[PDB]
Amino acid sequence: SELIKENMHMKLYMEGTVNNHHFKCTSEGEGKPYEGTQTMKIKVVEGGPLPFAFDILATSFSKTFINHTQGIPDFFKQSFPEGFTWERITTYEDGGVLTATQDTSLQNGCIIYNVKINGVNFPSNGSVMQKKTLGWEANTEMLYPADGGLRGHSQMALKLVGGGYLHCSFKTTYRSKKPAKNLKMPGFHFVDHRLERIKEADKETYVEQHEMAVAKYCDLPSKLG
Amino acid sequence: SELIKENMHMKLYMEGTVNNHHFKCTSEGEGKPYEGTQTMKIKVVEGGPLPFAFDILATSFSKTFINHTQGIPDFFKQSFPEGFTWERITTYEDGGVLTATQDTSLQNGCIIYNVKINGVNFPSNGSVMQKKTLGWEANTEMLYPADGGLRGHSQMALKLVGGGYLHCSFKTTYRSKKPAKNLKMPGFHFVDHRLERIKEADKETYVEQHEMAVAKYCDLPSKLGHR
Amino acid sequence: SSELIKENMHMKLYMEGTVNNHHFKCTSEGEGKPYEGTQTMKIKVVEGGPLPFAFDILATSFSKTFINHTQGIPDFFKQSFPEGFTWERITTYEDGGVLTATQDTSLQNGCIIYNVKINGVNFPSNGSVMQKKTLGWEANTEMLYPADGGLRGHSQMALKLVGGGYLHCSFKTTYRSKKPAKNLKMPGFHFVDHRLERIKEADKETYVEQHEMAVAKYCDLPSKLG
Amino acid sequence: HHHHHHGSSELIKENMHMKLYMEGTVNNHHFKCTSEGEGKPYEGTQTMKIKVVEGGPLPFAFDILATSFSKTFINHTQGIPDFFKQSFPEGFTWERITTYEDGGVLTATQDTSLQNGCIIYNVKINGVNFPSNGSVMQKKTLGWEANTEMLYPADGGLRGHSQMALKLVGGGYLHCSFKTTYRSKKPAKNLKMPGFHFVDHRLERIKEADKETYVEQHEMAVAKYCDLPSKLGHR
Repeated sequence: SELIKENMHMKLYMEGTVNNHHFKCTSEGEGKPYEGTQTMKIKVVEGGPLPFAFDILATSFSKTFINHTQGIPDFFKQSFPEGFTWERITTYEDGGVLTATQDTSLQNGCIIYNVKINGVNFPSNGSVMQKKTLGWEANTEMLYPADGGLRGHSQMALKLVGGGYLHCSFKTTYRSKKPAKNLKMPGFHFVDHRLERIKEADKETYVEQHEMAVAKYCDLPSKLG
Repeated sequence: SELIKENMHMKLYMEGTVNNHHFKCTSEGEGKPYEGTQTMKIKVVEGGPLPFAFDILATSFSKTFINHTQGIPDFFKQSFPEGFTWERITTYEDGGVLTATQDTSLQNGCIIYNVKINGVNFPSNGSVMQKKTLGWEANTEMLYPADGGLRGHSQMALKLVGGGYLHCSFKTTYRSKKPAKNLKMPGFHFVDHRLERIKEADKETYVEQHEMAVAKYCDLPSKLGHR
Repeated sequence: SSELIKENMHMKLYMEGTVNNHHFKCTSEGEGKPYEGTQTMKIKVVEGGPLPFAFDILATSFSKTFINHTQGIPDFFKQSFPEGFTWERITTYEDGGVLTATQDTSLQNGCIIYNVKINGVNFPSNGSVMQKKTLGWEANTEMLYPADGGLRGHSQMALKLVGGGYLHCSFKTTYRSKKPAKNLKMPGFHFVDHRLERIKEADKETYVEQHEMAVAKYCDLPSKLG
Repeated sequence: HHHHHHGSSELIKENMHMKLYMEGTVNNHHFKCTSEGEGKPYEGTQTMKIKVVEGGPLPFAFDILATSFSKTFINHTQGIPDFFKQSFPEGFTWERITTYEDGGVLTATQDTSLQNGCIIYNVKINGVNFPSNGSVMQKKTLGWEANTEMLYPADGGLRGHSQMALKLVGGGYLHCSFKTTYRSKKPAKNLKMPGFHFVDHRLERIKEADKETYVEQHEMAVAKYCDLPSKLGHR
């Protein structure tokens, strides 16, 4: 994947609505695609300060930055120069849902993200609308081919002020802009993620996030096969 | 609201994405707000023809047109001149999800809708993407106050070619732009809907829809004297 | 059309189950008017009482023969006798609890007989159900059509809470006849309006009387199409 | 510091046997199963030999019952407290609902006890709405992939969240997820609760006979924290 260098920059545009609060964000980032690490610096540029926890947006800000181990084919790095899209719905156990659609392209050496967010039904006294959340635990995504692309299933735990967790889960479809004939698809595998907030300011209108992500098989040996 | 006359027109703009496919629609319509009937004439103006059944968009194109029976307060008509919003997620039994957020306003005597659609994960070879659908049956929405607005719960049956159905359900929150103290909130009630397609052309890039909607209580007697 | 189902019928029920990991058994006796769609059941918790959860979560598990089928809608349940029928259902509450139930309905010496198994899980420890903050169900409208070799129902119900709020639940049911499909006239798409009410209680909900009225009908609104 | 290996759960030996009784219904098909097994509780490995003793042959894929047949056999690494092994002699329960993407649901409740040195399981199954033409009722499934369960305290016990992939005849997968609550019969004051952590599982069918009325299953299960470093110093 020669177009994806050891170090890459990214730029992002996001617009969305959560319940009926409209906003726009931009971000600039850098990372090491083959090491599976990256940092994004994010600005809320319209609609700030947001009345909901920024944590619900965190997964919507970068699939080229996954260290693919154990010979697992890399759906995302193979997709350049054409790029790829993703689409996702996250459901929170207390009723809120966050839907996101995303385009990833490569333009003059910079990876470009365009994201649309539609979140609905977040409960008025829930931790998200009360801004009583404290970031995500690590998680393991489970992936396999489906629907002409790559399906992901994830489950994440959101830390709460006062202790304990709010659960969510999401279903993602990643779609390449290359035709299947020109891709080596992975089989069933996992991606371990640790998505962290490293800095913030001004009531979450400035946020820095770091992610480490590694594609791998399960640690445990198989009796069969 | 006296601002809502016995006959009203509406205009709509919509933009969205379904499974990576971007599109825009506009529409014009007319209806009888107190009688609960309306017709909208819809154009796909960008991104057409759509690669999915237009039926999944039908509920996203009008809450001021509900006949409120039995004295049930009308959350929507009371909200003018300020207007109201709605937000919704529809989940289909085969994996698709259709999220929508909407703004309703009143401008120069015309009701104005602005809608954003985000649909994801519709199965690639399923009924929606293969255009095997034939419109909706009637349904009964269940409503009550929640979350600082009015909560709706709906379950609908989409007719399929060959005679079956595809199930979906949705959860809606309707929010007024008037403060709660200036509204008479309804209690628990139902709205019966019949949302029908009455014309189409050009691979569903022109569609006409009619809806009738009537708010009511359950008319079965109650041993406990409840509505 | 269904000679075995008389204007007045009696019922007897046995139920065993677990909610979270609390085991219990119930019995009940009832009577109703199958063609008028009304019935009353008098229910006893006979093992495992008092229950640590609101009895409201069990209400829908205690009677499909008692629905007034209007407008010519075929009656899947009354037609199923003498062989009888079964139902299976999962109810999901918005705060995480789930209540699964499977039921057998038979007719024995002129009495309708119910055998029910309940498995409820993950009800939140400090939630409305375990803290007994519930006040019975609102009315509701079930939506039905054939599927999976039987009759599919979809329901959504609102549980009243102390203080005036609601807890939502929904459920999916499959009703299955013990008659072969060839010997049944299947209904098409239709609704059943229900009003399920508690009329008496004693002894920390270890004695409960419930009444239900149920009516099968089409939507009242006219169609432009068809 | 305890003086002896495994001093924090002495009734659980390095080798243990188990016996199980199960009864249930799927759609409205009633059945009963029994099983006997053995495993190495601290190593996280075990094998169960299962018989369908009433209601066989089953008209649905046995794969949907696989997770209902053993929490004492998890290798807890990295010092993670072992909720299950700590719970003896009193034992523990679990309760779970599994939702399949094509509409079927499999609910299960379970009691675990220790009787004369043998671990005893009593399980109740209630499965509903499995679609008539789905892979489960058509018996077109081919066992589970590995998975990673996510766990943390909640509801006075230990919450688990799981997502699994069921291999299908012809290729591809059917998705399910489940939510579990594990509950100790010891009071909270006598337990050292773990924090947030993961359990990797690989649940495999190693033998079957007579239209799935005899099945042998092996499982390996290992509790761990996420491997990856944390910029914030978290586990």
